[PDB]
Amino acid sequence: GSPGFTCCVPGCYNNSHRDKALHFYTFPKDAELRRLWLKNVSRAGVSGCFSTFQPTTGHRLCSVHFQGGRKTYTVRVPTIF
Ligand SMILES: [Zn+2]
Repeated sequence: GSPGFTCCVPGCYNNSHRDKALHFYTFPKDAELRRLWLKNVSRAGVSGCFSTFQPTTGHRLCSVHFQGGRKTYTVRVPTIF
């Protein structure tokens, strides 16, 4: 696929540009909640508003973020960092 975008992982599974070979979850059905995730996923290049990993091709998230599994307990948005 793309040259990267394996979840801007500051510490979770694999990150938005250093693996691309593990599992990724997809974006909810509700547009906004989606943009909310946009946040947890990274942002304007995490420094400059270049455009890389543009969340158009379909940005998905990596494993080790939710607790237990299937989203529950309290964590809804994959931000664990
Ligand atoms: Zn991740």
